[PDB]
Formats: sequence, C-alpha cells, structure tokens
Amino acid sequence: KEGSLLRWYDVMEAERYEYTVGPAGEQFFNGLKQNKIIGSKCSKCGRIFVPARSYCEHCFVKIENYVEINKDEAYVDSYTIIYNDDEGNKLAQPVYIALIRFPNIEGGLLCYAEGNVKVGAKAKILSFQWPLRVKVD
Ligand SMILES: [Zn+2]
Repeated sequence: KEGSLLRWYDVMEAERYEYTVGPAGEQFFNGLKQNKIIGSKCSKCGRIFVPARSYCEHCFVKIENYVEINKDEAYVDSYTIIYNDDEGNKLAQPVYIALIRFPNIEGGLLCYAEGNVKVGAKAKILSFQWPLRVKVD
C-alpha cells in the first residue's frame, strides 16, 4: 500500500542506477557533486545528451566528449502534481514531478519541483543530489 511519493522515489532511484553505468554515468554523477549538469556530445551528429551517455544510438558510435550544460536555461517541459502525502495529508506546498529540459539538448532530468510551477517556466536547481530538486518562482 505504498503511495505516490514513494512510488515516484522508487522510479527515480531505479533510473539513477541505469544512468550510473559506464564512464559517462561517472562523469554525470561526479558533475552533480560539483553543482554541474554534465552532458555528452556525439561528434558525428552533434546531439548533446543529458544525462551524459557513452553511445549515440542515432549514429551507432561511441561518444567521448563531455560538455557542461547551462544550468540557468532549465525549463519545465511537463509535470504532474501530487496534492497529498502518502498518508492522505494535504500538502502546504504540493509536490510536482517534472521533466526538466534544456534548449537544444536531448533527454532531460526527472525532478522534484516546487513553487509556481507551469509548463515552460524557468526552473532553478536547488539540490544536485539525485533526484534533483528545482523551484519555479
Ligand atoms: Zn550521433
């Protein structure tokens, strides 16, 4: 009988380990420890992926180049909202589960969001521990 907050925690945790595998994973999580968002850039098609990845399935080639993503350009792509905690208590501040993206970068980050969240809004990263927490002013 686990509720939606724990379910979402579980999904985000499962993903952490998927992203962790390999040298790109290592760059990504090391980057978070330095308050950076690290992506990788395929040299063949120029796509930039977040979280960083070591292979480009579009080109069928290894990716070797890592790039720092401009964290100030994060935006809310889509989200859902959770109004109550897992015991049924109404939250003072609803919790949002958001896909946060960056312009011209493939992928995104599944994050917790709080504030005046709406689609397209700029997101400021408050915590770089996984899963990330962002706010919308
Ligand atoms: Zn490519």
